[PDB]
Amino acid sequence: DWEIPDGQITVGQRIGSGSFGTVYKGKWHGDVAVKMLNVTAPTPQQLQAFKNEVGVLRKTRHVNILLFMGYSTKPQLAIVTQWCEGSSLYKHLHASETKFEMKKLIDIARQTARGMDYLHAKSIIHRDLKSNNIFLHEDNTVKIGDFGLATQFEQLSGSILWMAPEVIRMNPYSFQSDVYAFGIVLYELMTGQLPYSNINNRDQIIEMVGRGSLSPDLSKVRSNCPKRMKRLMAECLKKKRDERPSFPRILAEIEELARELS
Amino acid sequence: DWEIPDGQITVGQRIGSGSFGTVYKGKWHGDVAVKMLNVTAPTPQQLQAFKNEVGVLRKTRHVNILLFMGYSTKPQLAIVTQWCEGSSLYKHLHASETKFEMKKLIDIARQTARGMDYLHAKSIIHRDLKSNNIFLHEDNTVKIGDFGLATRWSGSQLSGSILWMAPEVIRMNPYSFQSDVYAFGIVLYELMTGQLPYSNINNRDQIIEMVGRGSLSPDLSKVRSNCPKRMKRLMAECLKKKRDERPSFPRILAEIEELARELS
Amino acid sequence: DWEIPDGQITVGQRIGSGSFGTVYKGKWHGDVAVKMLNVTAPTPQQLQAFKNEVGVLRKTRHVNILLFMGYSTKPQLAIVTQWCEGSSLYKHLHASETKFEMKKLIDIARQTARGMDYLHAKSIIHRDLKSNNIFLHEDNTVKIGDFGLATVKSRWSQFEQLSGSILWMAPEVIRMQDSNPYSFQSDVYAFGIVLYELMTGQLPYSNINNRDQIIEMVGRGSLSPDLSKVRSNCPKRMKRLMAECLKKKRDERPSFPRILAEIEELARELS
Amino acid sequence: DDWEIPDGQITVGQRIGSGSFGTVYKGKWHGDVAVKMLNVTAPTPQQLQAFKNEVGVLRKTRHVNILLFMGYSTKPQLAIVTQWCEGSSLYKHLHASETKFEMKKLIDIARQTARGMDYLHAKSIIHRDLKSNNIFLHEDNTVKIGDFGLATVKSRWSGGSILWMAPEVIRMQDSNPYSFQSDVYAFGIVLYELMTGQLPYSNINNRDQIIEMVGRGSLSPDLSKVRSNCPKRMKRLMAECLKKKRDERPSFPRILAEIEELARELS
Ligand SMILES: Cc1cc(F)c(NC(=O)NCCC(C)(C)C)cc1Nc1ccc2ncn(C)c(=O)c2c1F
Ligand SMILES: Cc1cc(F)c(NC(=O)NCCC(C)(C)C)cc1Nc1ccc2ncn(C)c(=O)c2c1F
Ligand SMILES: Cc1cc(F)c(NC(=O)NCCC(C)(C)C)cc1Nc1ccc2ncn(C)c(=O)c2c1F
Ligand SMILES: Cc1cc(F)c(NC(=O)NCCC(C)(C)C)cc1Nc1ccc2ncn(C)c(=O)c2c1F
Ligand SMILES: [Cl-]
Ligand SMILES: [Cl-]
Repeated sequence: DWEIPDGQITVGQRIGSGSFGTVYKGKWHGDVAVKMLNVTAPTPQQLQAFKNEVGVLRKTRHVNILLFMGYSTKPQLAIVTQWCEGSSLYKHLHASETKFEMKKLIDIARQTARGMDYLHAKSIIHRDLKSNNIFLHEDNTVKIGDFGLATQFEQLSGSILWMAPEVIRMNPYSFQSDVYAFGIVLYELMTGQLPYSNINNRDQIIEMVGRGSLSPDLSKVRSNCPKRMKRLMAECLKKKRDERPSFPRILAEIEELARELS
Repeated sequence: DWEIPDGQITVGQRIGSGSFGTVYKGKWHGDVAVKMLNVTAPTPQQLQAFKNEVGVLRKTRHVNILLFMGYSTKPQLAIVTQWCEGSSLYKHLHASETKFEMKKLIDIARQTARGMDYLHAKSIIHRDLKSNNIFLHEDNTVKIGDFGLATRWSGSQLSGSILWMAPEVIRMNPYSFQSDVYAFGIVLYELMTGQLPYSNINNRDQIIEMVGRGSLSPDLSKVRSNCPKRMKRLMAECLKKKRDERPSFPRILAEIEELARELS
Repeated sequence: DWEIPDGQITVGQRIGSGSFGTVYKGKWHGDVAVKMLNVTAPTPQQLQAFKNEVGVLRKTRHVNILLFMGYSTKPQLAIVTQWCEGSSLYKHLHASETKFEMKKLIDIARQTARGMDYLHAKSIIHRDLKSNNIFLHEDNTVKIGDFGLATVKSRWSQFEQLSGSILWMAPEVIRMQDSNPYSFQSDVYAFGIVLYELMTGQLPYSNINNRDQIIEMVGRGSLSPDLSKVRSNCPKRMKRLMAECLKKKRDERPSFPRILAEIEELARELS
Repeated sequence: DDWEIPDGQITVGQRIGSGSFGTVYKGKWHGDVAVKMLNVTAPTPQQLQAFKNEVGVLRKTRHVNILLFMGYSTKPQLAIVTQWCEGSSLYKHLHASETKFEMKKLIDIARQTARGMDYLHAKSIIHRDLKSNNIFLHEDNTVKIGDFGLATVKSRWSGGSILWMAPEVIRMQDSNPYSFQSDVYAFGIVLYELMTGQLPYSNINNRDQIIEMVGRGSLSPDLSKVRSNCPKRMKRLMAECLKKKRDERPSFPRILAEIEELARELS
C-alpha cells in the first residue's frame, strides 16, 4: 500500500502549476516532489483522474521513468515522487549554452528509448513526449515524466512540434504517435534545434504537417551524427504511422550503433 | 464593469449534498447564486478558467439564458448570477411525478430553442445541453446554463452526459453547433417520451460503443401519441448520425414556433 | 416490495471497485453481497441502469441465476444479492490449477444452459455472458450474473473498454453496424465460447497476440475458434453443439431449449 | 550589433490589438514606437522559436518599404519594437473606408509594394502572408510591408488569409507550397484589390466552396471588374501574377521593372 498518512510530508517550495495540481518540493525520508490539488473536496471527476494517474505510475519500475513513491488523500489529493536534480532536456538544448558531445546525445537518446520501450511494453502511451518532459536527473539519468508547469494570457496551444500528422489532424494518440514524437526528440538531440524554425505562423505548421508533406529538415543534423541514427530518425518520422518502427527495434538499433562508437 | 467589491456578497447554504459542490445561495441586491472556487490561493489555470467563463457569460443577454450578474475575486473567485426558482427539467421529467400537458412540453422545447438559437448567433457552443442544464424558472421561463457544473472552462474522459452526446462526439472539431443540435434532439426525446433513451442497456460502455458506430439510436416509437407529427419529424432531423444532415437552430426555432401556433 | 430500510445492512469487506460502484460483502440475515454506487447523486444513465437492473433481477427466480435479494436507497443506491462462495469459472479454468473431470465440465455446461435457457424464456438478453460471469458457488452450483464494474478510460491507455468481453462477442457484435446487434443469438455464441473454454481448457485464439487482428478477422469471418483443441474425451455431441452455437450467421445458431435438451441428454448418456 | 533594449527604457502605452498569445501596444522609446509583446503564460517552444526567428529576419531588413525593426526586449517579457506607422492599412482604405484613390496613387501603391517584395526576395525572405491588411500606408505616401497578424486559437466554447492564398497553398499536394511564387500570387490578389476596389470572389461567397474551387482551378478572380482607367500592361501583369501554374508566374525583378516602366508612361 502506497498511501502516505497526513502529517508526514513537509511541503516546501512551490515549483509550478499544471493542469492537475501544483508541484512542490518536499521532505519525506529525504527529498520528494508533491503534485497536489487545491481543493479539500475533490469532484468525482478529479478523483477519477487522480486514481488513473496513481494507477499508471504504480505500474512503472524503471530507472528512466520518474519514480512514483506514494500518494495522499487528506487534506488534499497528492502524488509523491522522487525529487529530480538538474534541468529538463529542453532547457539544456534550447535555453542554455550547454554543449553536449555527440556521445552524450546518443546516450540521452538511448536512455529515452529504454524508458519508452518499457512504457510501451506495459501498454502505456505517454501522449506528450518532448524534450520538456525528459528530465536529466543529476546530469546523467533521463527521467521521462510529465514536467509541464506554469511558474496574463492563457496557454491554448499544444505540443505541435512533436505531434505526428495524424495527431495534429484529429483515437489519434497511439504507440506510433509516441514513436513520431521520439523522432522529433532525436531531431532536437542531433540538430540542436527545433523543427520548422523558419515558419513563425503556427497555423501554417499545423496545415502543412497534418495535410501536406512538411517534415523536419534532416540536412541540419550535425556532421558527426552516426548514419544509422540519422536513418532511424527518418523512420520514426514517417507520415504513415504504420511505417514507423516500434520501440523494441528503436532500442535495439540505438544500443547497437552506440556500441559501434565504443 | 462587472466586478463586485469585497464584502458585498453574503454567501449562504451550499446547493446539493456532495461536499464538492461549488454553488451557493447568496444575497446581493436580492437573491443570487454564487459559484465559488473554495481555495485559499487559486492556481493560474483556475484563474484563467474563471476568466474564461465570465468572458462567455458577459456576452449573453437573453431571457432564456441564465442571467450573469457579476464576479468577485476576494476572498475567492466567485461568479454571481440570478437565483433560479424551481427545478431543472430533468427533475420534472425523471425525478418527480410532474406531468406536463403537451402544450407545456412544446413551450419548453420552444423556449429552449430560443436560448440555443441566441447562443449560436453569438457563436457560443453549449457543449453540455441536457435536461439537467435546463432550469424551469418560476415554472414559466426556461433558463439554459450549467446546473451540475463541477466539470469545462480550461482553454486547453466520458464520465457523464453520454446520453446526449452525438455519434461524432463519442467517436473523437468534435464539439460544434451540430452536436448541440443533437443534444437538443435528445432533449426533445425526453420531452416527448417522458424518458431517457437506451433504457434497456445497463452497460454504459456498450451504449458508448454502439452510439459512436451508428449502430444505436433512440427508439422514436416511444414518443407519446399526442406528440405532433411535425415535432416527431423535427426530432428525427436533429438526431441524424451525419452531423451535416442536422438542421441549424434558426430552422429548428422557426419550425417549433410554427407547429406550436397550430396548437395555440 | 424489495427495498431494504437503511441501517439494516452491515457493509463489510470491499471486494471490488470501478469508477462508479463498489461491491462489498455484507451482513443482512446472514451473508449478502452489496453493489453500491460511489456517489450520492448519480448520473442520469447510472440511475437509469440501477432501476433497470433492479427491475430485471426482480423477475429472476432460478437456482442458476444469482439470487437478487433487495435494494437500498439511502445513503446510496445499492443492490443486494446472495453471497456466492468460491470463484468464477474463469478463475478456475485460466488462473488456477483446478483440473475438472469431463463429467464436471459437462455439468457446468448443463447448469449454465439451464440458467441461460431460463433468462431467454423471461425475454432477458444477458449481453455479457463469459466465464467471468459464471460463478461456481460452493463448487457445485453455477450462478450466472454480471460481476463487471465499469471503469472510465485513462489517458495513458479499439474496443478498449470492452476488452474483457471481446473473445465472447459474436461476429455481428464485433462488426457493430447500423443496428443493435445484441440478441438471443449473440448470447448463444457467447455460450459457444464458454463451451470452448470448458472443452479445450483454453481461451480461443491463444496463438494470436494481436488483439486488432482478432477483432478484424473474427468480424469478417476469416477467424474462428480452433475446434481441434478440444480434449480427447470431449463427447461428440458436445463438440457438434459447440460448433452450432459458434455459427457465423446468427440465424444458424440453435436456441437454448435445444441447447439444454442436447446437453441434458448427452450428460445422461455418460451414465 | 546589439538591438536588445534594456528593461525600463520603453514606456508601454495604448493597447492596439490582441491575439491569443501576444499584444501590440503603442509605446515611447526615443519617440513613438510599436511594441509586439508575448503576453502568454508558459510560452511554448514554438512561440519562443517564432519570437527569436522573427527578430532574426527583421534584423536583416533595411528598406523604406519594409516595416522598420528597431529593437527587442527580453525583460520583463519578450517584445519586438518597430517604428510606429501613422495611418491605416491598405485593406482599411479600400474596403472599410470612404477613401477614393486616384489611379496614379494605385499604381504607386503597387510600385512600392513591389519594391519591398523584390527586396525581401533578394534577401531570401518568403513573406508567406502578403495581403492588403499587411500593407500599411504610412503617412499616406509610403508603403510599409509587415505582418500585423497575431495568432489566435479558436476557443473550445466557440463554433482570414485564404483570399490571397495561391492554389498550391490551398491544395497542400506539391512540394514547398510556400515559396517566392506563392508570394507573387498573393501580390496578384493585392493588385486585383487595387485595380478593382473590391475583394475577389465578392459575388460568389459560398465559403468552403470558394476554397475548394480555387484549389482545383475551377474558380479564379473575375478580371472583368478592373476599373476602366486601368492600364492594359497592369491588367496583363496582374493576370500573370495570378497564374494557376506556379512556374508561369513572373519574379519580382520583372514585376518591379514592368510596373516601374509603366508608371513613367502615365507621369
Ligand atoms: C510531482 C509529480 C507527480 C506526478 F504524478 C507527475 N506525473 C507524471 O509524471 N506523469 C507521467 C507518468 C508516466 C511517464 C508514466 C506517463 C509529475 C510530477 N512532476 C514532477 C516530479 C518530480 C520533479 N522533480 C523536480 N522538478 C523540478 C520537478 O518539476 C518535478 C516534477 F514536476
Ligand atoms: C451560480 C452559477 C454561476 C455560473 F457562472 C454558472 N455558469 C453557467 O451557467 N455557464 C453556462 C454559460 C452558457 C450557458 C452561456 C454556456 C452557473 C451557475 N449555476 C447556477 C445559477 C443559478 C442557480 N439558481 C438556482 N439553483 C438551485 C441553482 O442550482 C443555480 C445554479 F447552479
Ligand atoms: C452485488 C451484485 C449485485 C448485482 F445486482 C449484480 N448484478 C448482476 O449480477 N446482474 C446480472 C443479472 C442477470 C444475470 C439476470 C443479467 C452483481 C453483483 N455482484 C456480486 C454478487 C455476489 C457476489 N458474491 C461473491 N463475490 C466474491 C462477488 O464478487 C459477488 C459479486 F460481485
Ligand atoms: C509591433 C510589431 C512588431 C513586429 F515584429 C511585427 N512583425 C512583422 O511585421 N513581421 C513581418 C516581417 C517581414 C515583413 C520582414 C516579413 C509587427 C508589429 N506590428 C505593428 C508595427 C507597427 C505598427 N504601427 C502602427 N499600427 C497602428 C500598428 O498596428 C502597428 C503594428 F501592429
Ligand atoms: Cl510547441
Ligand atoms: Cl448520462
